[PDB]
Amino acid sequence: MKVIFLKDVKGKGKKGEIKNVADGYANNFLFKQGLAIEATPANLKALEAQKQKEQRQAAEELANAKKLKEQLEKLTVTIPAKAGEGGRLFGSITSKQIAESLQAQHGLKLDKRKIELADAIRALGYTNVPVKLHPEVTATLKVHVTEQK
Amino acid sequence: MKVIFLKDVKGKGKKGEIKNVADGYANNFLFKQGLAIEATPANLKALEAQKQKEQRQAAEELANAKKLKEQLEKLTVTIPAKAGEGGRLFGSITSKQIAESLQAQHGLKLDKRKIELADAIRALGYTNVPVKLHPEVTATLKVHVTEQK
Repeated sequence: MKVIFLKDVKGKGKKGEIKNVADGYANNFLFKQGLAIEATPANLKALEAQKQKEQRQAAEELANAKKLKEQLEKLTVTIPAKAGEGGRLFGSITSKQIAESLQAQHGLKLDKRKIELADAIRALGYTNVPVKLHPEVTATLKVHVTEQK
Repeated sequence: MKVIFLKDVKGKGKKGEIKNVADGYANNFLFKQGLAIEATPANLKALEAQKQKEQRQAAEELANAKKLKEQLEKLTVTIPAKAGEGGRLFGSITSKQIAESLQAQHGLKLDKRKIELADAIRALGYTNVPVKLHPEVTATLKVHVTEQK
C-alpha cells in the first residue's frame, strides 16, 4: 500500500516521502500514530501543491536576500558616540544600536541576530560588519562611529 | 552580411554579438579596424565554443567561491600581538597579517584584497571580518587577536 509519510522519516518527511508500506500494518500503526496517510490521488496532488509552494517560497526568499544584500552594500550606518581616551568609547556600540540606526536612517528593519558582530565596537572609526541575510547570502554593512557632544 | 563583432559593442561584444552588417562597408571599415569578422559557419561554431567555455568557467568559479566560503566559516585565525593600554595594541593588525596567518595556519592562500577590513584592528579580542570571495559570495572570517609576550 502506497503511503504519504507525514512525520517519522529524516526528521519530518512530511515534504512528501511517498513509500509503499504494508497495508494493514500501515493502517494499524503508521495511520495510527499520524505518521503516514493514504496515498489517494487527491492527497497525492494536494501534497504536490505544498511541495510546489515550499519550493516557490524558498526561491522568493533567496531572491529577496540577494536584492537586500545590494541595498545594504551601498549604505553607511552612522552611530555617533561619546569617546575620550584616544578615540576609545565610553560604552560600546552593539548589534541593537546598529540595527536601530539602520532602521532610523535607511528605512530597513533587520533582525539584530543577522548582524554578525563579534566583540562590541569600542572605538571611533569605520567597521565593516557581516550580515547573514540567508544560509548562502552575507552582505557587508559599513558602520561609521563618530564622536559626539 | 552577417558579422561576428569582435570589439565595438557594449564594451567588447567579442562574446559573440552576431549582427548582419552591410557587406562592403563591413569589409571596408569594421573588417578594417578588426571590429568584426566574417560570420562563416566555422568562425560561428568556433565562437559558440568560446562562449560555452566562458560559461563553464564562470560556473566553476562560483561553485568554488561557495565551497571556499564553507571552509572559511569553520576557521578562526589567531593573531597574537603586543598590547598594553587596556587591551589596546601597540601596532595594528591589518589584511596582510590576517591573510598570512590564514595561509600559515589553515593552508589557505587568499588575496588580501578580498579581506574587507575597514579600519585596522587595534585591540585584543574577536573580530568577524567579511571576505568577498566573489561578486555574489561573501564569507565571515573570525579573527582572534591574543596578547603575546
